[PDB]
Amino acid sequence: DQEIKKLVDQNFKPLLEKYDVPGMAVGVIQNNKKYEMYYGLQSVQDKKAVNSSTIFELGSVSKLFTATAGGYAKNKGKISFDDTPGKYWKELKNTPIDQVNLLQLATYTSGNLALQFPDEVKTDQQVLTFFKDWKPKNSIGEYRQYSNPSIGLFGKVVALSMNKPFDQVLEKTIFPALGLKHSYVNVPKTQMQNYDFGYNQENQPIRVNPGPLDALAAYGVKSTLPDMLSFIHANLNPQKYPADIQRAINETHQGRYQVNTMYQALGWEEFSYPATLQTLLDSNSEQIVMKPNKVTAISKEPSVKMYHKTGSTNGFGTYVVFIPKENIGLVMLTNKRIPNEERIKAAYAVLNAIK
Repeated sequence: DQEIKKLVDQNFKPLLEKYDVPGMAVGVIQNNKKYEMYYGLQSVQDKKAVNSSTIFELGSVSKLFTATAGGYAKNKGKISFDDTPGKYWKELKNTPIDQVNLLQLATYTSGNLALQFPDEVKTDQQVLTFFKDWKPKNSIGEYRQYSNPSIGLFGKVVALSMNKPFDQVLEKTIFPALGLKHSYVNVPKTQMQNYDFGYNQENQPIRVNPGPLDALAAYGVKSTLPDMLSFIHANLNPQKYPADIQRAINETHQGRYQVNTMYQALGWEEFSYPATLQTLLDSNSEQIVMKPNKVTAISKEPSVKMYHKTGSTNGFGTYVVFIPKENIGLVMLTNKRIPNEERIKAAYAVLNAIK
């Protein structure tokens, strides 16, 4: 009786006091039934409660939507994952980065792209110059190094293949196909009352830096708890959706290579299910997140899988996880970052008790 509420109150609610988080939204979906729990405030100053309309910055969870957009384009034949960027972004033809293919960009294996652009790369024109000046380092395809530039280039190519800027790819094609009505790249004026600053580690209000427009594909999406639960629902139960978006979602579930106990899918990290808590924590280790790691081609993909993704901005935290075989998933959104390990542990405690 009210198992989900009790588990969320036991495992997530104490994190607000522990880390002085102003507001948190936790959603659990089980057997196509969505449970939403909210704690605290969207705005400390205004005393406005965090609610089902509150818009949160997703940080790197934005990459799940870029991945879905790439899967959408690929299954309509608009791109091949074996293509290179210069086929679509013609000012990259005859450059060294035109030896990297789109799957390698989407899965962080170009061999010379770090977590962030250099600090001086602030505009899209500087982004293009950066890619023109790029030269290889490690063997292409061999090393995973988690990278915002890498995804940003993949998203730009996807947008070019769809004859629309990236913000419109998501806002006009992908979000509508998923039935998401309050997810945004650019939050409109009519929604600004629902989109407040997040809070930094000193509880000072802070908003994500726009960065060059190409970085929106890496970390620029904002969404609500009900929309994120709908997105999990689409990942668990795609048959309710348009065929082209079913194929896009399916594309993001296929493992592309292995690193230790993790499989890298498009956007999602993938694990054999059941996964130990330690396996899930290891996916967030400094070694995996910050360093190049040699990849291994998949022999046999696990027959039963689960998927997760963390994301943060300076003022927000996100965690999403789903388990097809159990028909369950969970989303956590906060307007202050908390350690990724706390998100993963709390979600593990909830989902493992509702099996």
